[PDB]
Amino acid sequence: RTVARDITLLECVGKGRYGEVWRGSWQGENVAVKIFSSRDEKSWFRETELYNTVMLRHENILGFIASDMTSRHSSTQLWLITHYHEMGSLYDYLQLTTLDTVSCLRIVLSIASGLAHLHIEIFGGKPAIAHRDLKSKNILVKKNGQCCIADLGLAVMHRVGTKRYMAPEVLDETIQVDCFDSYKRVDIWAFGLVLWEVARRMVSNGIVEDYKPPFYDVVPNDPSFEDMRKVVCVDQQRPNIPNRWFSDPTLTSLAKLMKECWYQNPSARLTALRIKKTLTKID
Ligand SMILES: COc1cc(-c2cncc(-c3ccc(C4CCN(C)CC4)cc3)c2C)cc(OC)c1OC
Ligand SMILES: COc1cc(-c2cncc(-c3ccc(C4CCN(C)CC4)cc3)c2C)cc(OC)c1OC
Ligand SMILES: COc1cc(-c2cncc(-c3ccc(C4CCN(C)CC4)cc3)c2C)cc(OC)c1OC
Repeated sequence: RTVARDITLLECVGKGRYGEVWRGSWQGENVAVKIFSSRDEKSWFRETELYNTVMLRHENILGFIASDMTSRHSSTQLWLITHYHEMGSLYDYLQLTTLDTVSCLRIVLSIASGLAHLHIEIFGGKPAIAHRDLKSKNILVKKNGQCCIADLGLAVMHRVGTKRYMAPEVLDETIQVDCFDSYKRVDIWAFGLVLWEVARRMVSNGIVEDYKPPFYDVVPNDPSFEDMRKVVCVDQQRPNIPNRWFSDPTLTSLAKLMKECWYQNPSARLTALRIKKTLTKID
């Protein structure tokens, strides 16, 4: 048997503190290759350990292809190979485009579907999984208008999360770290912020909000842990719901849903399954 392992790295589509993502080519087909910095080796090990435990396969989860470790003269090279989504991240997409009602709902219900799949334990199956870094940059847009969730480098099975998206109990260090349900409730908080980011870009009555990240109006770029703690925990601020949403039945329902992801009390927040059911009854 010939085992063709050569991947041609064609163009860099992402670079950050902790590595690069490349569009690559295997056997005439696009793949995405994440090349890890030595600084973020544990994200490669955690995602690899998870996929070695359960081969996740879901339309709303970025599709796994391979984990590769290659010996170099003085270092180890770590690659994660996945499906390639040419339309890029939701974060990217929402700057380039406004949404109609159908596309808005298809995006958010697809994200909820992916997240409920991660969260649910299946017997016979998969362990329950919490993501721990859900945000619009870790969601990819597919050609069919659904999204998929990426980056299980911080996932837990039953590095810290992006500070802008941290739930109040992470910022005030009251999270029950010995309780798996705590980590689901942190993802639900983050989901509510993503829902807000998407809903802003849905047109109603000729009106749309510009793309902004959550808390854009109350914290700096690269907010500190303390910046976020004072907004979210001490002052208990939440993202603004513009008046124009209350003229639109879809955005009225989505505002109620995002409120039920943002309760200070983590156990009051909706579950991913309840969010899907609610979204299927909207419109
Ligand atoms: C090692 O490394 C890489 C390998 C590959 C790759 C290339 N051709 C063929 C294969 C293949 C798959 C499966 C079998 C099975 C057949 C059924 N039998 C009962 C057991 C064995 C054999 C061969 C693979 C896995 C691609 C890669 O990159 C995309 C690799 O690098 C990450
Ligand atoms: C890693 O990823 C890719 C891999 C391959 C690929 C290459 N050679 C062989 C295979 C294979 C053949 C046969 C079995 C057997 C296993 C048990 N039983 C006997 C029935 C089925 C398994 C595996 C595959 C899956 C192709 C891909 O794309 C077309 C891959 O995606 C990039
Ligand atoms: C978040 O996390 C991961 C994401 C990916 C991933 C998968 N498909 C497509 C992409 C992508 C492509 C293209 C753009 C832009 C830039 C170029 N311009 C043309 C506009 C579009 C953005 C993004 C990525 C970044 C893979 C990963 O691992 C292999 C990730 O990590 C787990």
